[PDB]
Amino acid sequence: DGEELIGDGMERDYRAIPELDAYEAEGLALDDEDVEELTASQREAAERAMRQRDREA
Amino acid sequence: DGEELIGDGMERDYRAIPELDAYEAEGLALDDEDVEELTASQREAAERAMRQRDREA
Amino acid sequence: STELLIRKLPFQRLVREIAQDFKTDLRFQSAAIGALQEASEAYLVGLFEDTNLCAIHAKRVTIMPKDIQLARRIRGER
Amino acid sequence: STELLIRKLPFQRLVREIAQDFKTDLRFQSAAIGALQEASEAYLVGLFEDTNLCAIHAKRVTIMPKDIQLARRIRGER
Amino acid sequence: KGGAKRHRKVLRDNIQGITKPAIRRLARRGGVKRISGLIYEETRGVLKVFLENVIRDAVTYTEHAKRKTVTAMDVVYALKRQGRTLYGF
Amino acid sequence: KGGAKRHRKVLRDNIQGITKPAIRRLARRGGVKRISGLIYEETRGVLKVFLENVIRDAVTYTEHAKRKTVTAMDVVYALKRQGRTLYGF
Amino acid sequence: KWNRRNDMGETLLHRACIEGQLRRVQDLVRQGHPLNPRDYCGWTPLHEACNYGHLEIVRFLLDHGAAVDDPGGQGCEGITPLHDALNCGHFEVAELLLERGASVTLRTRKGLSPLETLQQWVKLYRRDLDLETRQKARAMEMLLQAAAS
Amino acid sequence: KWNRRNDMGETLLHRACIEGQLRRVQDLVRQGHPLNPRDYCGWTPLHEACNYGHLEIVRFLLDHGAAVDDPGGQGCEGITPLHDALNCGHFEVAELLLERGASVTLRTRKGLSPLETLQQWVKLYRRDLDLETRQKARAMEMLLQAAAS
Repeated sequence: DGEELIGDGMERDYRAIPELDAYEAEGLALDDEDVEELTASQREAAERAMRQRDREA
Repeated sequence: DGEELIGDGMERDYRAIPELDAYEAEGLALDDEDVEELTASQREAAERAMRQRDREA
Repeated sequence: STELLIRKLPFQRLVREIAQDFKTDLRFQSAAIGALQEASEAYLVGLFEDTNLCAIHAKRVTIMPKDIQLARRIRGER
Repeated sequence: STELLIRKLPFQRLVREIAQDFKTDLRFQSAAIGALQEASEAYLVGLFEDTNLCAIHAKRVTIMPKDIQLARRIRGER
Repeated sequence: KGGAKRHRKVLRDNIQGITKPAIRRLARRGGVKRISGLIYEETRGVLKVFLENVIRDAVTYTEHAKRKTVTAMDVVYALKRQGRTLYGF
Repeated sequence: KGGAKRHRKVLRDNIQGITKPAIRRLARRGGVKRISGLIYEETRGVLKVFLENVIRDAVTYTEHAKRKTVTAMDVVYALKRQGRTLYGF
Repeated sequence: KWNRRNDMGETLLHRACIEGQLRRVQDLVRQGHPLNPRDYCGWTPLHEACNYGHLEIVRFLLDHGAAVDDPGGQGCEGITPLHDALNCGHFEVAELLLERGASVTLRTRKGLSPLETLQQWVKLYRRDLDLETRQKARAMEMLLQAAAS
Repeated sequence: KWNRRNDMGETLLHRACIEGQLRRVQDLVRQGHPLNPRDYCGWTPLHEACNYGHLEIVRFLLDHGAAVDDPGGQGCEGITPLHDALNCGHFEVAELLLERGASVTLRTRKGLSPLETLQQWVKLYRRDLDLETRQKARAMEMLLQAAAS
């Protein structure tokens, strides 16, 4: 009452599919502009906010 | 092939036993002298040491 | 075989769709998608190992949803 | 019943004995023993909950060592 | 003898992009030899919850950084907050 | 036809201080209704390992603080390092 | 914990009172659900029940909760359960919703009001209605009109 | 993972080659143990095997490892397995330990040396020894003496 993962034809699961095997540009950043990571204050702030978000759920 | 936890006489498991129900002085600090917690450097150092301890085990 | 797990492109679009109802107009660094994909895959592969242990405990070779459920509960998920 | 779990005094002596082969001449703040005892008890009580889940998974009401073992493995212990 | 107006429905499909082959591939890597039919659905639900929790936190980081581009580091912190360790990013 | 000198043995007993009643009390609190006989031994082993790991780290903290008295905070850090959260200390 | 859905945002409770399984709805409601969960369009399990009714399903439902007056989730055009039931001409269900609560002033703003909704329903189905149906609609029509007062 | 003990520090491997269960020792050694683990006194599973021998147990053991020359853990007075076997007069076992390795210069320092250990063993058991036993001890005695050379 289940299906075998290992046997003849499992190799079809591993074929290369070029059009699916890379990320596309859509949804990615539009350019190479510098992106600043969180400052320690900004991080501490975000976690404070999420702490409270959770506290009310 | 096992024993029941809940039934007549489980109450004997909860009786007070004064001589066992408190910590004794032996092994405890001898006096009320001030005890300084780890400095951030000391903590970072200890964790560095334990990281390496683990890395060799 | 290959180190192939989840196809990249559907994974990307999956991430954008989910992100969209939290916030709109978002874009991603490719590495951010990469980060999500690797973590997702490590998460599921590890989970399947725990799941497999739960099946064996029940003297089954076939894993089932209840196995995944036990694993997640013990791992402290909700 | 009572909130009694492990008797304090044997727990204290248990801690000193274990501590002794790491380092000698150690003494403890009482709160440190208290800290160890509470953590130990939370740890075991929680573990028994996971263990109980593993027994039920195997359609048993009686928990067994193999249940504790499964729980610990899934929790990532060694 | 009248008639009815059914509910408009809104579809979010993309989780089906975690396909049966993808799921077999994950399970195999996890050492699994045999799966029940319900495993596919279950796995999609589980991953969906996982991503929803991590991306929600990540997006929250991105906002507090006052920008609209999500970064690998935003995801790393989110993962850490959600109890998962990621190296290399 | 000769004779033998057996090995001297060194006993560390104190783990037996986690008694059968103590273990019943823990299991009950954990919602457990029935235990096999081997549960007692197993639980002692498991706790012993746990304490050994936490106290080893704690003692290491105490050393780096250049003192011979272990403090509640030393234990808290040890617990945190060993993946356990403790409040109130 | 309890809220995880299909790709339409539909909770396990939804599916039961959608397909109108009473032995399911019952068993599930036992432990079952935080109510007023909104699927991706914004409906609630009571909307589904009213919309399809499933009279004896909505009776089980309106019991617990209550949840009996639920507005629209955005995008679903702000349709209350009575609005929904009057769109589907389930009058026995519309009658049920009037006991245990009612919105009747709701004026749900698709541009219309509860009476206007029924009236537009009648207008659209004018031919094809039974005698009994025509009468259930008249009762309901005079009943709503005399609600606002 | 593998190292957890009884209250004497005794590993699962210890108990098997203590009680001399071969069908146990076998099955366990399969997956079984990091060797030279030291119990709380500092002995090793090979010490136990030599000490009790259990000739056909120590043969299974000295095979894997090797682990065949193991000094004392502190407090156990620095007794090598051959020292141990000569204390227990298991000569067939003492002979076995001489192939596949040997410490014979070990001079284990309870103050004594391997020969001195055998000699003190003989001296102590002088009356009560068999003919065969007396002869096994003579062989071994001339053999050790001609080791140092």
